[PDB]
Amino acid sequence: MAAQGFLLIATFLLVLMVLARPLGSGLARLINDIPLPGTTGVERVLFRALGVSDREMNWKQYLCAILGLNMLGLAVLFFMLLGQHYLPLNPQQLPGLSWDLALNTAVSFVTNTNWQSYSGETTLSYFSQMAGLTVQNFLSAASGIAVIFALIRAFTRQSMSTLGNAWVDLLRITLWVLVPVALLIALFFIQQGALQNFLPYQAVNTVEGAQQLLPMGPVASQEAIKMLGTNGGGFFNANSSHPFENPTALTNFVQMLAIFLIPTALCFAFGEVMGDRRQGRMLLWAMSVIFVICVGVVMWAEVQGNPHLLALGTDSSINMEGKESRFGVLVSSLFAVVTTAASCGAVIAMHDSFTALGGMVPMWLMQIGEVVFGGVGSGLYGMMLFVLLAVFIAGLMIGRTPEYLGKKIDVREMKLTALAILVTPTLVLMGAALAMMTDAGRSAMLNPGPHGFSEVLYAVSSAANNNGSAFAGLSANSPFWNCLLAFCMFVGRFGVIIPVMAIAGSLVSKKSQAASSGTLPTHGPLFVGLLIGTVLLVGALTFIPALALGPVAEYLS
Amino acid sequence: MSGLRPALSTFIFLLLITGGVYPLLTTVLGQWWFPWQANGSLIREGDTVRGSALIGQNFTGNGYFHGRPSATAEMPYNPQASGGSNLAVSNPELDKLIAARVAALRAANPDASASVPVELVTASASGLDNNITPQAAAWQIPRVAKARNLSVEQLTQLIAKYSQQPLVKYIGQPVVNIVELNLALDKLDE
Amino acid sequence: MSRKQLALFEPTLVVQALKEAVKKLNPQAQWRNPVMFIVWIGSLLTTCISIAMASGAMPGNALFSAAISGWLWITVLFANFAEALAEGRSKAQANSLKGVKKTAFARKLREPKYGAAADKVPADQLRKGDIVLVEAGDIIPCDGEVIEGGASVDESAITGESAPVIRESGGDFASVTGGTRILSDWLVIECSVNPGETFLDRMIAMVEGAQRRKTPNEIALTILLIALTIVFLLATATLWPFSAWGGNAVSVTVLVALLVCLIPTTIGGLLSAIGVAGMSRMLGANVIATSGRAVEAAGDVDVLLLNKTGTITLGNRQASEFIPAQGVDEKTLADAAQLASLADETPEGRSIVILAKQRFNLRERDVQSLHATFVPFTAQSRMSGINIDNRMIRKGSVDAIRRHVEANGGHFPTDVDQKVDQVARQGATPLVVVEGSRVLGVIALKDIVKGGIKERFAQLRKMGIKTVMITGDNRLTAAAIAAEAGVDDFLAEATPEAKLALIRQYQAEGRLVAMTGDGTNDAPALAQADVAVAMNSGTQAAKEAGNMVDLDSNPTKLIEVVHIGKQMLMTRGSLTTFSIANDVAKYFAIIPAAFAATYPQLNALNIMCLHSPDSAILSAVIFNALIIVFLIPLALKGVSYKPLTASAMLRRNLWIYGLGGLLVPFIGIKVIDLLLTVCGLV
Amino acid sequence: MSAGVITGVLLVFLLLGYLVYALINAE
Ligand SMILES: CCCCCCCCCCCCCCCCCC(=O)OC[C@H](COP(=O)([O-])OCC(O)COP(=O)([O-])OC[C@@H](COC(=O)CCCCCCCCCCCCCCCCC)OC(=O)CCCCCCCCCCCCCCCCC)OC(=O)CCCCCCCCCCCCCCCCC
Ligand SMILES: CCCCCCCCCCCCCCCCCC(=O)OC[C@H](COP(=O)([O-])OCC(O)COP(=O)([O-])OC[C@@H](COC(=O)CCCCCCCCCCCCCCCCC)OC(=O)CCCCCCCCCCCCCCCCC)OC(=O)CCCCCCCCCCCCCCCCC
Ligand SMILES: Nc1ncnc2c1ncn2[C@@H]1O[C@H](COP(=O)(O)OP(=O)(O)CP(=O)(O)O)[C@@H](O)[C@H]1O
Ligand SMILES: [K+]
Ligand SMILES: [K+]
Ligand SMILES: [K+]
Ligand SMILES: [K+]
Ligand SMILES: [K+]
Ligand SMILES: [K+]
Ligand SMILES: [K+]
Ligand SMILES: [K+]
Ligand SMILES: [K+]
Ligand SMILES: [K+]
Repeated sequence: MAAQGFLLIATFLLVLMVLARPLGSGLARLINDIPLPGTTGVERVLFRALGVSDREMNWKQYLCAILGLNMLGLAVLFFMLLGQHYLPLNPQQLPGLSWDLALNTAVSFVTNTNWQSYSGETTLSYFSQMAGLTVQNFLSAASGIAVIFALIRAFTRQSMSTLGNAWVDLLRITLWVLVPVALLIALFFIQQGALQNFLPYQAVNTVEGAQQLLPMGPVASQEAIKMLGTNGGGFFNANSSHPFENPTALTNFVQMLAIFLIPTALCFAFGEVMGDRRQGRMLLWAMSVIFVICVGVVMWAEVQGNPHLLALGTDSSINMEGKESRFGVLVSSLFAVVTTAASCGAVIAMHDSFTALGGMVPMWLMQIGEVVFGGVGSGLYGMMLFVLLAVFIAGLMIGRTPEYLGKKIDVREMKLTALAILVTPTLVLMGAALAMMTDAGRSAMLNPGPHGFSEVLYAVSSAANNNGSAFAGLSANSPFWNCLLAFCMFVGRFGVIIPVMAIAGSLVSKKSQAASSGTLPTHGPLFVGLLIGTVLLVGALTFIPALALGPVAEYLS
Repeated sequence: MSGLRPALSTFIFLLLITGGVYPLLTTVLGQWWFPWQANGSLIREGDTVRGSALIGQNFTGNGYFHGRPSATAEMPYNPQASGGSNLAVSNPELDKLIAARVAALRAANPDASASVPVELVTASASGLDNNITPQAAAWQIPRVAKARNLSVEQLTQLIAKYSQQPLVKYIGQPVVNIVELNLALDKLDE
Repeated sequence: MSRKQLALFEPTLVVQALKEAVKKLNPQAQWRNPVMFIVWIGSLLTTCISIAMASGAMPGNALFSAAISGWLWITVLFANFAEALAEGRSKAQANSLKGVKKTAFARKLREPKYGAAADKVPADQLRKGDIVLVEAGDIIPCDGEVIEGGASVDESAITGESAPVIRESGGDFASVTGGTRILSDWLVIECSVNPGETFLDRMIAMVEGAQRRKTPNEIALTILLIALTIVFLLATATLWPFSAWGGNAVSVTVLVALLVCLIPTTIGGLLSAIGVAGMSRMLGANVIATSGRAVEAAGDVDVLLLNKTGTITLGNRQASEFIPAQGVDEKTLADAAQLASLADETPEGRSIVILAKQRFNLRERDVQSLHATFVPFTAQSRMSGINIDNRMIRKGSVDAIRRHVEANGGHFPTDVDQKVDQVARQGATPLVVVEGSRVLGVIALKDIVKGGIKERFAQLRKMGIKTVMITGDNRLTAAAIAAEAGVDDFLAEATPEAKLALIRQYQAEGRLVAMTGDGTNDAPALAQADVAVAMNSGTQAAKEAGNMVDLDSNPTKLIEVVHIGKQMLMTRGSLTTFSIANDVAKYFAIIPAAFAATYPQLNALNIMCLHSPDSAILSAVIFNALIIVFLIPLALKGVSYKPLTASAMLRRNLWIYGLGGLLVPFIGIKVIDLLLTVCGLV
Repeated sequence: MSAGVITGVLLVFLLLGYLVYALINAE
């Protein structure tokens, strides 16, 4: 079993690093404002028709563009969910959503969180799942790739004042990195068994003699961009446990590859733009070591499983409860680490039904800021914050002015990096504290003892860190939970986007100092271990007292 | 105003492309190439639908291969809920349910081993799991053979006929399609 | 001063006078230190809880809260003790040099012609532009530029050395600092600084100034510590609603103890001390700095720019040589040299008139009032000539003579170039004296390289600093001096505009530039260099344009400057890493202790096998209080900076301090708990 | 939620505001 898990991790990382290097080379062209081959002329006519002049704009204009598009999409999605009964493509007659649920699932899908406090098959229509919640799946991913594009441009540009064109970046990403890839992914999902139709719900006369109503809909088209953009918004209540969404093991492997595809390609492009592939290799090593340790811990915990299963009279103590039979505990553990380290939030298995140690690691992987192979865009500009703390500490303790890729790290972006790394621990701690003194937040608790607080902490962590994964035993459809989680998602995305944007605007004005002999190399095993230790210590010293009353208490109980 | 034309144009064009062009193209290509898989993988006997090949139904009879327990709302294996039992390891309710399932399966299968497989006593993540491992399916062979007057060789042949293996062993588990196997049992004895 | 290297950290005389300065820091002067203001707020909160629990509050263990509050007050006491110790050592070093102006016996002249005036003006009644005549044995009242006379003063009260330094009129040794004793004959001095704005008061504002602004590295480190304080305050304050549901909530005093143990108190209490200790150590290294920003700018320095005459050599270059050429006899050797250098106030010119005259008794020439008009010496023209009559006598080295006089048809022959090259082989500055279209020849100026600086230049090369010379002198003897000194390279025949151009070129590459000059011509160079060190023997313009002023006149003082500037940053980073790594053992000590009644299953996390929950919390708080006073000597001394590679230095500092902060709090908490159990307090 | 909880939350909010102000300022 250990050999099977080792082979699974090894082939997953091997196929991922094989697939993500051409995509990194392709994304380096978009970072360097070079059109992709065959896109010139088409981009000219499209930008002329859309009025996009391709003009360089500073960080204030870039941030205002990103925020304006994200609030326009928020308004469009929110009124679409409110008025979903007056829109076509409704085989059922499901009414419009309430204000709290509509606001929550609008902010969740806009903020690249995609938390679902509802049931998809009995809540939304085909129009609400296609013209909304998939357009926003594309746009929330593109709005993170645009921000990381601006940050990489700031790190590579010398003494300029403008980052690029937000509209050019968004259009190029959505039309040539997202749509042509999620088309092939969706076609493979239809190949393996995923739904893509607009038929009404199918009544079934079962073999035994009962009745069941199969839900239909454009499942695969949303599923592909859900995996590709690290969105995690399932068509049904079970994100990737539903056989209409994740039919086969090949489909699930392609899902994991799509989850880590663009976050790895962004590190490859970060290495390629600077001309130093060793920087991106350092980032990939730092992410992959933590990822492998987390995967191994969760696999071993799930293989150890429920101790009461073997005592009650079963074959083994393997925790298969809350897991599909199409996937082993090894595959479920690997997917559970991937979807919670990568800010995706699509569940193959019930993380509530996971063991205490096997569910602690997804919590902490979310709570460290989704920097370990994290969300699209946000897993790289969230990791750059820890990189800035690492180079600050290292430059201090070698006795030089801190710098990364030549650019010095002075007081302004030190303040901005502190605020950016400060926003989400603050959000999760205040949100969990507010949930634990209110009866409306304590009433959603399902499991007793420390595991209920584990549910509350996991929900607030996934909302604040834009993950959206749930234990789902928390009945978070109350107005209090909807408003609290929506506030958490909104602040947790747009209070990390703004300081990273300001960091980019403070770094464009600088000049990269030439690499002297006394400068500290920001690659190699020493800096990989330093960045790993910085992440593993900063994220642990905040959340040991919180995790001690939850999963640690459950494990030692 | 104040530079609003590029914002509105970009948002409207991207909304159109990602909401009425990309899903429409995906639907057209899917219903052209692979329509049985795009339309639910339904198993039709005559003119009625006996269930999808992926969903799996709640089997309670003595002559059918039972699957994993389902914790969907209202009826077990309810496609309109598609959830799982979010019960922790430390929850005594889960231990009560597992003990009840073990006691209900040992009485139903007296000729099998006293060590019940984990799959038949542990609820799935979606509650719509059509699959079990071949060892968990062969654990029920003495009961199904006695109920349907078949043989262990015939049941093993049918299980191996309806057993799917992944491309490599470690990316998944071997699975047995329960609905197709039970429909094959019905076609065999009718 | 370097006569006494440093005052002892614990001399049993200032410790008791700076421990009394701690209780004066207990009231709200802590508002400017956020970490220790959090500790102060927690200490007051725990004291209030202890008093309320003694009187009428619901819980009863008032002694535990009293001990916790007492040790939290001891933490603030020790942090203020470190800050007051650093500031009091700084003030002691200030008072060791503030009493150099003991007497004020200055006579203000009315005409600067050596006499005709004798007054009793105190030194505080002297302004910028007051001519002062000082006889030998007296002290110098003001920081003034010498305009007449030559003497060997003793700058013991400033430099700390007993070795006399010679001062002259103009050139290089024109500027002298007041408060020092003249020793040989006399000097006519003219003050150039107002009262209050003097070099001694610059030292005073450097060292005793308690209103020290924070360098931007300290500011960014403070921001990082505030972020850590915020996340630890949130993670601690949220523990009460987290543990309130699952039984009995943790005590507020336990939360405050955990909060103080978590926040970076070790670096938070020593951060104010590190900067003052660094400035005190820099005063021990005889470097006078305007602010700590220029001191910490030396960490990034990879190129260093000296001079040749004033900086590397002594600057005297007093010599007497001859011309073995055609048409030049023994009288003709120095008939024109003294004629050209009679009205020349440079050390080279006076060396000519006191050395080439005595060789053949050439005192025939009287004072220059008898039909003689001279031109001043300027490095732009590189000439000190005289229009004494119809034909002129000029003095240049290589190119000034050509481009100014030898374009008049009478080009100089080749037969003197071999003699110039022979002079430049030995390491002597060549001066060529010329009479119109006819050239007399060349004279040598043997200059002495200051000390054994070859080892120091080797150390500078080891530290990754490129030492390249700038000079405006002949390229051959500059090459010989560079070979004898051991510098990396050189750039000769450089005007001050070329020095500024080289500084701007090196700055445009992306390298921080350090300049060590002393002349008046080095003022635009020191005003543009990032790290400017000014020689004490130099001029007032250089000492006022440079960022830092040396005292003991060491050309390679950038070694000590780089060492101290790196040591401050390395101490800050190492203490920050130690403070952050301590929190793992603080968690392992307090979390099973805090949650002993809420979740009894968390006792398995007591890997230190501590005796009691209250004993564990007390041991953690005692270790937090004691680690600050145990790391006071490290904060005062600075870390041991060894000139390694950047990666090797990072590896060594991690291996020591990160691993120490991970490991020794375990041992410290276990030992403190063992002593508590042995004494029976728990 | 009584006065002993209200004053604790208020004091924690005041301390957080003071610390955020000290982070933004260069005092
Ligand atoms: C402590 C726990 C463990 C922690 C460590 C975990 C480590 C995880 C991975 C970390 C590494 C990721 C970061 C580096 C990757 C960057 C990409 C790269 O260029 O790689 C170069 C990188 C650096 O070398 P370099 O020379 O400096 O780079 C120069 C460039 O390569 C110059 O370019 P080039 O011209 O020479 O050609 C480049 C090209 C060369 O290749 C090509 O030519 C491309 C051609 C493509 C044609 C494709 C045709 C089909 C071929 C097959 C493709 C399959 C996919 C196809 C599509 C799907 C079809 C089904 O390479 C690629 O395109 C992709 C790289 C190949 C894959 C490398 C990633 C392997 C990682 C797997 C790790 C497994 C072990 C850990 C996990 C398990 C542990 C429990 O070399 C590595 O591969 C490093 C990874 C080595 C593995 C780590 C070994 C130690 C860990 C072993 C486990 C230890 C614990 C054991 C546990 C035991 C149980 C208790
Ligand atoms: C709390 C602890 C405090 C620290 C205590 C420990 C102090 C650290 C020193 C460790 C002692 C060294 C032990 C190993 C000796 C040999 C290793 C070595 O190469 O040199 C030593 C090495 C320095 O290397 P270097 O001088 O830069 O250049 C060496 C080049 O390789 C040579 O030049 P080259 O380019 O010609 O060589 C070519 C190539 C090949 O040439 C060779 O190396 C020799 C030939 C053999 C070839 C076979 C290797 C092929 C490469 C595959 C590598 C597989 C690695 C598997 C990864 C799993 C490792 C767990 O070299 C490479 O391997 C380059 C591959 C690219 C990087 C690979 C990334 C390695 C993953 C490291 C992850 C470490 C995670 C630790 C967890 C963090 C702790 C919490 O130092 C380390 O190993 C450090 C690792 C541990 C870091 C400590 C973490 C400190 C965190 C403290 C807390 C942070 C602050 C918290 C507060 C902040 C906020 C307030
Ligand atoms: N008394 C004098 N009369 C005429 N020329 C002189 C002179 N003393 C020196 N020179 C020449 O003029 C130049 C003055 O020296 P230079 O400017 O190089 O000193 P330096 O730049 O090395 C240090 P600093 O700028 O502090 O004096 C040299 O080329 C020297 O040969
Ligand atoms: K998400
Ligand atoms: K979700
Ligand atoms: K964090
Ligand atoms: K995200
Ligand atoms: K982030
Ligand atoms: K963050
Ligand atoms: K983010
Ligand atoms: K943090
Ligand atoms: K921080
Ligand atoms: K500490």
